[PDB]
This record gives sequence, structure tokens and C-alpha cells, in this order.
Amino acid sequence: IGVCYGMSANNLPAASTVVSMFKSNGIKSMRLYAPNQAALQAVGGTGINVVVGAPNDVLSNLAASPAAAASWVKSNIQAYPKVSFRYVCVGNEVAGGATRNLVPAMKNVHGALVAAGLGHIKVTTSVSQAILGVFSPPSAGSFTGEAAAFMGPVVQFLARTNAPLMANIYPYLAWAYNPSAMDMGYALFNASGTVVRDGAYGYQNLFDTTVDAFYTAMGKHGGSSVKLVVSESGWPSGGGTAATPANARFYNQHLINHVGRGTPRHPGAIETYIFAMFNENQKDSGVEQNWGLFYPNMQHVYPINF
Repeated sequence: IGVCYGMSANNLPAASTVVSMFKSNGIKSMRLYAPNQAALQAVGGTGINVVVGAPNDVLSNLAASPAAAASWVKSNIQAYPKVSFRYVCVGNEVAGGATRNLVPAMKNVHGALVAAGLGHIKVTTSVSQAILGVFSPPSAGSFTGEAAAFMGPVVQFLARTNAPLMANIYPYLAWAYNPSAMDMGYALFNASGTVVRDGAYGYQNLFDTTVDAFYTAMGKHGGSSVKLVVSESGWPSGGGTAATPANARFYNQHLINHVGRGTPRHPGAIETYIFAMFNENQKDSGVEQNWGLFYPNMQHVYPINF
């Protein structure tokens, strides 16, 4: 499975040590949110797959010039011939206005990559489950109107380039919003049976419901051929309602065991990245500083089998 290597902390291990943690725990993929040189130099030649992202503040730059895109690829992708790049995630949850630069930046990075003969590395973007206006039942999946306005061209692009869509999916967050609306077990991979019967499909967990809702919404804009990659998913071990190591372990371990099967309407392993490797101490107090599978001190927050 994959794990998101977030670095919004002032006390993490050296990149090299982190890379050993991936290796020994059997974490096959890594997600970076920006071309970190130390991490990229470390991960090279290890067989760990890497999703390298382009920060949201450089999009306008990648969108404006093809040559800009080219330079980026030369310094951030080409500079590292021994790393195993899977995708280049242009933007992470890009909100209003800036979304105007989404497709152009994506087109430019893509062309730069094809020009270098590295077209095996897919360009995509990562969206937030918050873009779903309706997510239940799955057949009634749909984007908000704000998202609907920019998601069309993005989805079609992906379809044209045979690239997936990446979605940051958190049942915990859907549930926490109004704990009175749904039962926590439904979100925790701990429901007894079907909670939602959609047509001839029955959902037993909020992860599937969302993923399938995404597919339905994507379909409405010519994305029926595009695959979804879960670029983030997790549950916090402290800082809020239901935030404990017992719950976070129950959630993460079931996620890990679950993804290879797929969903009711989409059977087949879903590429998944768990958020995140460590607790991040530079985030705002609350659950944000508790997504980590590990403490900076390198100890597991709870036991997990990857």
C-alpha cells in the first residue's frame, strides 16, 4: 500500500532513515507533496514507487509556460534517474480561481514528460471528497456546482491521456461533520451488514460508498474510462471525537486489508496512500497533528501490517 510522506514538522528523521522505515515495513509506495531533494536522493534505486507533487503555488507558473513546465521536469524528475516515478500530481485540492490553471499546468507537464521520453509517468491532480455534492447513494453521486464548473475539462483530459484521478478520501471526516447522521461503524469498517442498498448493490462501509459515488460523478463528465486512485485516507489517533489509537488502528488496518477487493460496482484493487507517515507538529492543534502511523521518535503509534 502507499503512505503519504508529509513533512510539516520540525523534528522528523533524516530522509534516508525514513526510506529505511518504508523498506522494513514493506511500504511499497510513497507520496511527496513537493520535490524534496533529500527524499528524492534517498529513495532512488530502492524500488519504492513515488508520486511527486507540484505545489499549488507553482501552478500559475507551470500553466503559463511550456518551457516553465520543461524546466520543472528537468530539475525535479530528470535530475533523478534512479527514482521510480509513478505519477506527477499537479495540485492538491486546488480551490477556486486557481483551478483555472489546473488543466494548462497539467498539459504542460505532460508534454514536457512526453518530450523527454518519460511518458510512462502519468500526470494527474488530487481532489477532495468535499467536491462531492451528493455521495449517497453511489448512483446519485455528483459534484458541487462550483466543482462541476472546473471538473469537466479535468476529467476529459485524464480520459484523453489515460491517467487516473486521485481523491483524498476520509470517512472519518464525513462522519465527524455530523456524528448524528450516520453510525461510526459504517465509517470505521465495522458495520454488521449492508447499510445502503443501491439498486442491486449494497454498501457496508463509507469508503466504498464514496469511491463509487466518485465514479458516478466522474461519469457525468466523460470520465467513465478514468480510474480513481485514493491519494489519502486515514483516521486520527487523538485530538477529537473518536480520535484514539484503537480507532485509528481499526480503521487503517481494515483499509489495508480492504482495498485489494475493490468496491461493489468497481471490483479490483484500488491504489491507496495512507495519510500519513508521522504526526506533524507544525499543523494546527487538534487531529491535524495526529494522522501519523509513527511518532517522530520512530515508534509506531499503533501496530499495523502493511
